[PDB]
Amino acid sequence: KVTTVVATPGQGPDRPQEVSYTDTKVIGNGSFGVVYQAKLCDSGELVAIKKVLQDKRFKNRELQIMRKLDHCNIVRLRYFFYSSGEKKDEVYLNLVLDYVPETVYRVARHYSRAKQTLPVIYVKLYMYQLFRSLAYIHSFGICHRDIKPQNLLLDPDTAVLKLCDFGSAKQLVRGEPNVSYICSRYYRAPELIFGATDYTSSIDVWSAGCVLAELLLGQPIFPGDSGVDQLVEIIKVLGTPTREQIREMNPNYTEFKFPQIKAHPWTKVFRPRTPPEAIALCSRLLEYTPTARLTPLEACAHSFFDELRDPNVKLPNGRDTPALFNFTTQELSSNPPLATILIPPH
Ligand SMILES: COc1ccncc1NC(=O)c1ccnc(NC(=O)C2CC2)c1
Repeated sequence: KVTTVVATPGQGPDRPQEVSYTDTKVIGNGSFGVVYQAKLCDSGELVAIKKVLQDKRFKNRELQIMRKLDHCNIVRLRYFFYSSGEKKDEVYLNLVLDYVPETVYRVARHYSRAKQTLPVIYVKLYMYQLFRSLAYIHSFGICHRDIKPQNLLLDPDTAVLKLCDFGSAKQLVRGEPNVSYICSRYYRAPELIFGATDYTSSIDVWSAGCVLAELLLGQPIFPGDSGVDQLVEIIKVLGTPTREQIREMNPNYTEFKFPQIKAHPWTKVFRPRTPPEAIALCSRLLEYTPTARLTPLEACAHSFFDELRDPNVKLPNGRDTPALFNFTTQELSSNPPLATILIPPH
């Protein structure tokens, strides 16, 4: 019935408290372990509890990263605690996160199975908030490395998006190599596909670009069950990466045989109804050269999102838009003058 734990609050000083929850249901499995849902007895609030085997030598990287994240577009770590259950003698870490009822993945698939497109206002809202969460985590040097629709939480009532699953997230340090095999099918940046170990946070941006494209197309823009098929799909849109473009990602994948194809016009990729600002944003996200891709903040400032900056804009359900402008010094640090655009007169 009721489970009572002594859990450490995610934020502030390490001062644990007796927390009680009930109504436990499984809502997710994964290589990481299990995600439960539960109801706090104190507030009646719903939480997701992510339970992962804790081993054993060092501190859990995900926990360390989530404890220092505080942002309206990032899933909130309310508590964490340790327990048993399964394995025995092996210890588990439980992350107690504020529950969010939907995902971009589930919402997009509703539209896709109805053979309809998500209305562009939602694309703008969701994409903008995704780029904020990225601008934020990148300001600490943290790369998410698994940006995909299922890791994008939504409250359908308020249209707030929250980035989750920091299971793959890492603090990227120049010159310290990182595993190339992160990030999920369709959303992998071409340098990851080429197995680069010196990649940057701009892989998060490529993935976001793939998410944007998918929301406009109603299906993944770069499908394929292997790297070589994805790469073909990318080359069909972007053209063949030059010897230099290859070099800017390549562990020398120069000299290899790539299908030669000229850059297909980006306007021809989407429905004719698709706003040009949407397409222009895509072509600035999905670039071969990682440094040529927009930074998350610059993307927030893109003209595609101007409607979000209209004082008269409202949600289709009649309510107001979430707080889109409460930028901090931290968030703006990669380009402070962009504040002129990011924060509208109201
Ligand atoms: C599968 O979800 C995850 C995968 C990996 N790590 C963490 C999470 N999940 C989360 O962190 C998480 C946090 C808060 N709410 C949800 N809600 C949902 O999933 C509803 C759509 C059902 C998931």
